[PDB]
Amino acid sequence: MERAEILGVGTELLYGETLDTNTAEIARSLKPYALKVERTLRVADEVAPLAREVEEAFARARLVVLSGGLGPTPDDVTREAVALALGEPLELDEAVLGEIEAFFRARGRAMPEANRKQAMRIPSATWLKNPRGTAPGWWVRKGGKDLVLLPGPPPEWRPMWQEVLPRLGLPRRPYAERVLKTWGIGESEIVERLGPLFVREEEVEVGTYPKVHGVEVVVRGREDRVAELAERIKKKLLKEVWGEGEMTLAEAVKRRMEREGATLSTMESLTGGLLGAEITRVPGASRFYLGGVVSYSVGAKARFGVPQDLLSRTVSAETARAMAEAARSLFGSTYALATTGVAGPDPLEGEPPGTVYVALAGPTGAEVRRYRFPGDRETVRLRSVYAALALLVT
Amino acid sequence: MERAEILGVGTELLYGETLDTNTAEIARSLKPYALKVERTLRVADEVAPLAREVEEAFARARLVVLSGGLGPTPDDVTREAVALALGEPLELDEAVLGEIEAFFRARGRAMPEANRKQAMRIPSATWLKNPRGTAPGWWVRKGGKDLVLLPGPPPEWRPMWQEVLPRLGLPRRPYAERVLKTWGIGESEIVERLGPLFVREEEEEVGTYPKVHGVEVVVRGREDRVAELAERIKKKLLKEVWGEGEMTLAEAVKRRMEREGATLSTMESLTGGLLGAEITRVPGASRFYLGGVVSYSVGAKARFGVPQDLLSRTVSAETARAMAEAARSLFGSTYALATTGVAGPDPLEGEPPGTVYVALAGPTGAEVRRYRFPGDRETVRLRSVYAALALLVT
Ligand SMILES: Nc1ncnc2c1ncn2[C@@H]1O[C@H](COP(=O)(O)OP(=O)(O)OP(=O)(O)O)[C@@H](O)[C@H]1O
Ligand SMILES: Nc1ncnc2c1ncn2[C@@H]1O[C@H](COP(=O)(O)OP(=O)(O)OP(=O)(O)O)[C@@H](O)[C@H]1O
Ligand SMILES: [Mg+2]
Ligand code: NA
Ligand code: NA
Repeated sequence: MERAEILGVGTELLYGETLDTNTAEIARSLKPYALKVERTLRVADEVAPLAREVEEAFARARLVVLSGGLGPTPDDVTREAVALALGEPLELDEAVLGEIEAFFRARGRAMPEANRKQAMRIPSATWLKNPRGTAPGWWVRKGGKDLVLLPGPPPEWRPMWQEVLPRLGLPRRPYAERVLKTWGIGESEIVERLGPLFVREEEVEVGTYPKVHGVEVVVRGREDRVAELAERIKKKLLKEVWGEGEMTLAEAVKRRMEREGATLSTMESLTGGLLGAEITRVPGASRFYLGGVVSYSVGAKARFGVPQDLLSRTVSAETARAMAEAARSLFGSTYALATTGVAGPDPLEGEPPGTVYVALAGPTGAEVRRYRFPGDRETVRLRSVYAALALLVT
Repeated sequence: MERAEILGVGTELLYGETLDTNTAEIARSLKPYALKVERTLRVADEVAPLAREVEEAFARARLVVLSGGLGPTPDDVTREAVALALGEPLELDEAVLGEIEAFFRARGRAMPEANRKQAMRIPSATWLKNPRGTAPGWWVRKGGKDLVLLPGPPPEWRPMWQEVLPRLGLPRRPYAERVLKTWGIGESEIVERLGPLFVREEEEEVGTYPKVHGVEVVVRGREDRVAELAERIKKKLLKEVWGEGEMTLAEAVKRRMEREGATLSTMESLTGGLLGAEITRVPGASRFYLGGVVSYSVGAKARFGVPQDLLSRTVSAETARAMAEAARSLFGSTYALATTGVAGPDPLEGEPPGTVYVALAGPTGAEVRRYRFPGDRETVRLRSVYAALALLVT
């Protein structure tokens, strides 16, 4: 079985100033392919060391993938290094140069000269287009082998990689992942409900992963086994599974709103906007989402419809219902969501961090759910948002 | 300057099934020492591969630190591999085997037969006591070179490493690092601006790291050189620097509001709440942030005071200004921020994804800034949030 080598370029990665997720993500994406990954490197932004790593990786591998160091600064050296490692000169490509000048002209700026080095390639490199920045990628095919250069930021390289991967002509293996997402049920109760279906072999395995949007049950391994097995697991978890694969809670809400021809608004205290943020993450949200109020002070809550009588008692079911009713009547939406309670670090009104009420107000009346969430400030905020969305999809 | 290599061992670190923070925490602890860390590695639990990597590492390094693979399973193989790499045999240490039997008797159990291997050591190795788990570590001195084996889990290895590290006799140098956080200046421009101050020598180095919150400029190396080059660099870039070190934009905004005794509110369209969300990330936001609105429909935009004549050009500096001044009057706040623009993926009002206006209104007037962000929907939304916060800290 042939080897893939994966190097993430960046001095900041050595020290975790940025945590290297790229090498693991790229390794995860290679699972459907018969290549072995024996190691992954993080390498400093330095030519001679980087060139040596590349020279070695290339000699042993069917595929070498790199990330990072495709920028314009003296710390961007991946191209020089790869050129050194493969013993080819850098040549300026005038057409890509022009694409870079146009990118800057479009912003009413002059292209700084430094950028020229991004238009630079070796004779065996093909370009990988990067519409999301100035740093295009490389794809070198040489002696049966592939070497791909990718930009550091994920928002840049993910699409680039998606595009080039199938074309590499790597040998396939019938590997699958199925991710089933649940809400309102802990890991143990899941393992219990599954019983024997909770298998863990060389062929197929099943895991629980706790996440802020509920516990995921991940089935992986051989395609056919993942298929039969996940089918039975969804079966036995029919009540708690809200979605699969790339389905999110915000997207299940969008599909319910468009089915019903219904609208939504929000009123938020502890979440500070995050619940609006999360509804609007999904493209097409303006088809149903009218807007929201972040009522972060006592003046804001009164102004936008929460009774006076309730302003000194914000950690309460009564408050979360009043906020959801306030937003629904202000905006005129079919449905309205509200989040109130204690994020952390400090307790509030004699209640501890993680004490949260989420409310849904709709045509037939309001509902409130009390939660007691584990985690720090930002984790409690996150789980609150998902619990608010869950009032609509579970 | 001599090399330090750092290897994390475990197949699950390659795939990020477990997140490798060990190699980075080790690299950081090595800072006060005149060693160059050129790379960090993660390696599969496989004896022949790991051996070759230890061998290559040991050949080129003054220090080699391995993490993990010290358990009892057929997949814990670090000892064998070190053994093999250094051409020395594994020996049972009866005393350490005794300590391992005491560990299991303490829990009322017999030691399983697998745990035998945890007492193997090579002749060149002294023992490193693990008083929090079963596997002790090794310190190997040979050829004027050190090689340390450490357990995987951090509560085990951290006290072990902290103990052995000052004994290794590594050469010391006074280290510093300064982290300058800027907004509103591109990476190419930072280079040009800084000119000959963008040093990359052995003693001293200056690096740029793009983030969604702004380009970070990092100086690291010899202490006297770092303070000098950071103060001149900060002088060149004085307008664009909003924070140092751990500072986030939300925190800087917080510092300015408290400093002046001032309040803030927001009005958001394309960001959807993510501005309020980022502001309220920081404990004690309630002391200055009164709240905000998310004006995501045309009706909400009118309800909350975008002028009617602007409803068909929401993508404009005119509308941003008016959103800001409305939010201000609506909450009675000293200042207010607004965002408006095209998130993507679709154009709006004839303008392409990435076209964004942010605005700040205050007691002496308002100001607007326009951007053309190149990335996907989620990146545009996040760059916008930081673009707005930057208006208060320039
Ligand atoms: N391996 C990685 N894992 C996660 N994030 C990364 C990784 N590499 C880089 N990043 C993020 O992306 C930025 C990219 O840095 P780098 O300067 O290497 O990219 P580049 O290839 O030069 O491309 P660009 O000029 O497009 O940023 C880093 O500051 C970091 O925030
Ligand atoms: N590189 C790493 N970075 C951060 N955490 C790690 C790393 N490696 C391991 N861990 C943590 O500790 C565990 C490591 O298990 P591993 O088998 O590597 O340890 P070991 O040295 O064999 O000793 P033990 O038998 O006590 O696990 C992981 O499951 C994870 O919690
Ligand atoms: Mg770069
Ligand atoms: Na920040
Ligand atoms: Na807002």
